[PDB]
Amino acid sequence: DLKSLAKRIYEAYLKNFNMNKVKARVILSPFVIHDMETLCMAEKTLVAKLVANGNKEAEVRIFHCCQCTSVETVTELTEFAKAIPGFANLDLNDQVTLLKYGVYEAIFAMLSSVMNKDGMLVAYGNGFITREFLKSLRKPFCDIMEPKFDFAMKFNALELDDSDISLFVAAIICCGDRPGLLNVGHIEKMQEGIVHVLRLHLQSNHPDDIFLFPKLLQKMADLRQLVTEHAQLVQIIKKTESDAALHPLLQEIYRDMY
Ligand SMILES: CC[C@@H](Cc1ccc(OC)c(CNC(=O)c2ccc3ccc4cccc5ccc2c3c45)c1)C(=O)O
Repeated sequence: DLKSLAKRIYEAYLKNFNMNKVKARVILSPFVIHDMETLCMAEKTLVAKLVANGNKEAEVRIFHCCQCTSVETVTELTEFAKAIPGFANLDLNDQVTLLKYGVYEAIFAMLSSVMNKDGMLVAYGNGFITREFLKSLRKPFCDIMEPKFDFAMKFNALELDDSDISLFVAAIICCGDRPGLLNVGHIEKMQEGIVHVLRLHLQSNHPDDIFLFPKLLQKMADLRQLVTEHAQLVQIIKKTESDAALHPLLQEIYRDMY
């Protein structure tokens, strides 16, 4: 029954997220964006509407694309959350709170799947932007990217697959210590259930690493810190860059988070 639960989560993940580790890897083994010329060419083909004006600064244009991917992932994560035992039975306000505080942690966790030490896939697997090009961007835009790569490199070293990641993301969403929850007790039990499944699955899927579970619990805490830091950086950008507008949805997610 618990082995069945793990599969249900895995199937929901495969059905709700446009990208997964297997697909990402097939592609990585795509138009390359390594400089301004290639960035511009990529934009004209992939996000034509965004460069038809005559346009925002390259850094802001990239920042907008990053935001748009987040908005899309929020929709994917919301639909995914339904296959998690008990989630749909939670109060509507609790579901919203869980999604609000968990989306960015899940985003950076899953972002690792399309990242390697040299760069990352973008625009639904149709592009590959170099890590070095992202580092080249002027401050503070170049500071948004690198920390995510740093986390990704160590996360990817854990060699998790989609069956593991699906449960990890589920566990991230099922967090009882999120601010403003109405029914903390039911959420903690829901959490305990998912974490229990995650533990048994890692034991079965990774007999070679007896520290995998504790390692992942730590990544959960690392993600929370990574997000707090990301939120601060986004705030700095929002105030000091008069041309970088924040998407309304993300603005709502960011509100009173940290
Ligand atoms: C504003 C940051 C964002 C979170 C965030 C932080 C980091 C990060 O990759 C390091 C991504 C995902 N970032 C991306 O997916 C991404 C990056 C850079 C791009 C550069 C050129 C692009 C041209 C055409 C299409 C796309 C689509 C996505 C895309 C690009 C482009 C998202 C948020 O806070 O919502």
